[PDB]
Amino acid sequence: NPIHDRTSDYHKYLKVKQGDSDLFKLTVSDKRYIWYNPDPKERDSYECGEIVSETSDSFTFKTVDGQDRQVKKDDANQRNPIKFDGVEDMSELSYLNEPAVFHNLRVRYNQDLIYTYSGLFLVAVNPFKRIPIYTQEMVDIFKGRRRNEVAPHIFAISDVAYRSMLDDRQNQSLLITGESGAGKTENTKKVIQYLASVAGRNQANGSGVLEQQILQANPILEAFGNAKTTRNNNSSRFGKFIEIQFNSAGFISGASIQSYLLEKSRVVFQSETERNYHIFYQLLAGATAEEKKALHLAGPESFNYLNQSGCVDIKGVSDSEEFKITRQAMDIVGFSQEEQMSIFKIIAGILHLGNIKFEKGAGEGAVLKDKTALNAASTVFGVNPSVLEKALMEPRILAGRDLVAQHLNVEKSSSSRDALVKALYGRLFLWLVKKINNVLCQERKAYFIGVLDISGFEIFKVNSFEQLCINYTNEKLQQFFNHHMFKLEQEEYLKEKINWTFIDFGLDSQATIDLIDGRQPPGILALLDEQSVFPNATDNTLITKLHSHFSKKNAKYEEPRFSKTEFGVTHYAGQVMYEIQDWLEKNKDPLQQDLELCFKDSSDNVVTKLFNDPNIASRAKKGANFITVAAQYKEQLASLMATLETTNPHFVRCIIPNNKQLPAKLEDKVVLDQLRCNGVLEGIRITRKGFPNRIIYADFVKRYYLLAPNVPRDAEDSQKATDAVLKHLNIDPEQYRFGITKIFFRAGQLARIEEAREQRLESNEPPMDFDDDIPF
Ligand SMILES: Oc1c(Cl)cc(Cl)cc1-c1[nH]c(Cl)c(Cl)c1Cl
Ligand SMILES: [Mg+2]
Repeated sequence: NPIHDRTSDYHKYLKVKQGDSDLFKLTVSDKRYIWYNPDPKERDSYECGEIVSETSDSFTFKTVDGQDRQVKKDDANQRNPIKFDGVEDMSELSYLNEPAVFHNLRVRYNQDLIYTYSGLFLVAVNPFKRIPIYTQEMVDIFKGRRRNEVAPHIFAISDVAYRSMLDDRQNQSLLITGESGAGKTENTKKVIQYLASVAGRNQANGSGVLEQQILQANPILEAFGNAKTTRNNNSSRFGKFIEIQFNSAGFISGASIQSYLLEKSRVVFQSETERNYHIFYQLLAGATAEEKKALHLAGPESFNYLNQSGCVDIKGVSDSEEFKITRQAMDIVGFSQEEQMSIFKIIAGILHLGNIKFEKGAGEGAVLKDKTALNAASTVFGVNPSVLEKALMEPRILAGRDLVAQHLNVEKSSSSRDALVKALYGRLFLWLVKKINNVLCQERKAYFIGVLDISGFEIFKVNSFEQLCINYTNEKLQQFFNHHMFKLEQEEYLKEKINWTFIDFGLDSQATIDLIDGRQPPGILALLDEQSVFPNATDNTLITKLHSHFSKKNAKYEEPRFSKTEFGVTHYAGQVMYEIQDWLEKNKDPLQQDLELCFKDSSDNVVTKLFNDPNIASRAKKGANFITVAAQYKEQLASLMATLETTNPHFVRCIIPNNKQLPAKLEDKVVLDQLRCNGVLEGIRITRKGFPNRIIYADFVKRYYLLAPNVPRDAEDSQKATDAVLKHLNIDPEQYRFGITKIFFRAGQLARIEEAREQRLESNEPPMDFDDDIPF
């Protein structure tokens, strides 16, 4: 058995190595230690010290330098006996404090053990290197097992969610949190792989094609939705909720993807060191010379949208190679050969639109002297060059019921051109998801397991509207964890009259959430929207109004003294300064009508569908104004959060080791901040101090059959039939508790103590067969 075979890859890559005789001598020692700060200023840098003596209220130890210090037993972060070092579930630690938790993760990390349980949820520290722990062999390991039977792994928590989906007939969800680069996407891929395995149909015609397409749906989304940012080479620039559908029996019947917040502005601009979306680079370097000449494509350096960051390649990634994988993925999912060609003739078109150079004419209006880029764009898009030109520089609008042609200056024509580009890309991205959904969505499933893979918390030198929406979302997800771990848990105990004194874990980011999406009084997004439909509003009137409402009034808001165009929001993961530039236009997300008219007449099927299809080219309208981006998003997110509330949540906390994307470099300061703001320790405390399991009094006749005074499934008094199979083995009485309608178990009695009554190999058929047929 791989599990019990100390030579298996499983025991080599998922278990803690056997300590040697020298480590044993240290393990059996009587000496005690404490975690302390050598430099009181650097509170996250710890060293180990031996406790040499104690008072009734203090400990005295010895600093690595031989120095001696005294601390109060209450302010002491004691070090757990080393037999705990590497423990797979930290809720089992004797001492639960920051240095102790970080240490255990470190010990496991140093051995390439990136997974560790922290009570009910899983913690994943990004290794930044490959570890052979995701093979089909590994999958077949964890298929069918108890979480406490196998080692910590993303597969394990995946199986658990899967078993719970069946045993309870309830929909589940895998919520994977983490700042940018932490490992959310990578783990998301494993959840799907595992589920498409243990639940897929026998790999065959359709029987193994559905789950094959499900897996190929993501490589597509990645080429168009991911890009290199300063924090992650493969950063997801869009959020994703993936539903894995199962039939009544329990088999995969399909899936659907719901995307959120594509960072459209990236197509036309990238900070020094960033890249545009991967797809642009894969095309230029992976297309045939004929395709290259058919789309008038050159090198990345010959396009404004690709030669501004100073970076066109990623260390260890062959864009030419990835292009093959994307195409190959499009084939499998079901994209026609024409569609694909269209898909690249919009991508190629976008690059050309970027090269259009507008210039100041004789007046203030713009003019296009060199039309090489313009004609090339029109060419591949299949639209009239003359019409697009006029639409770009001279769009028509209404003025008091009068059609008057505009003549935009250089700056404005440039923006309109960018506006067109972003609309094309965003719509194209939406189309792909739609196309992909139709292929995977073809069955009325009953249960589903939702996998959430959002853009993680991020901070850059310059943070704009996009970052606010991203961080607001991560703030909601964190509060979703706070809710289901501390609030809902304690309201249960409350109504359950189990005798619990309320605990305040100090984890609540509702103030910050309100400050952003509040309506009454109005939060940032509200004020933003208000300004967006104000005729005379400007980025200046917006920042001023925001300061007016929150400066020195909201505790999570800050009007900086060093700038007049930024405001700081204090998030769970830290304070972020936001630059207000362009927020109004970004919120309104305008696009000249002429531009759309121009493209509605494209000779290309994909292009026309992006401009004629209501569910893609249309915008929900609020009265005389279109719905803003802030409002649309808030709406979308609230919906998602509404869906998760109807599922049984399984949490996975991804942790980034450092900020350099380097392996074997676990920085304590970087890791502890995350452990604190994620509420990892409070989540462990709530489990050790509480009662997770809670069966109803009625259905309490489940695994409890005659293991006491004879009492089968039946009893006519429930409160009574309950303390009945328990007292036999005289289980500790304050190791559980009785509630108004349920029975709670501390630190999991069902597993800790109940190991004889259940999980036995005796008590079913051996306690009753001694005199089977032979009695005289
Ligand atoms: O990107 C857009 C711009 Cl600029 C304007 C309008 Cl009126 C609609 C969109 C739009 N609609 C839909 Cl539906 C998607 Cl998806 C996108 Cl993107
Ligand atoms: Mg990601």
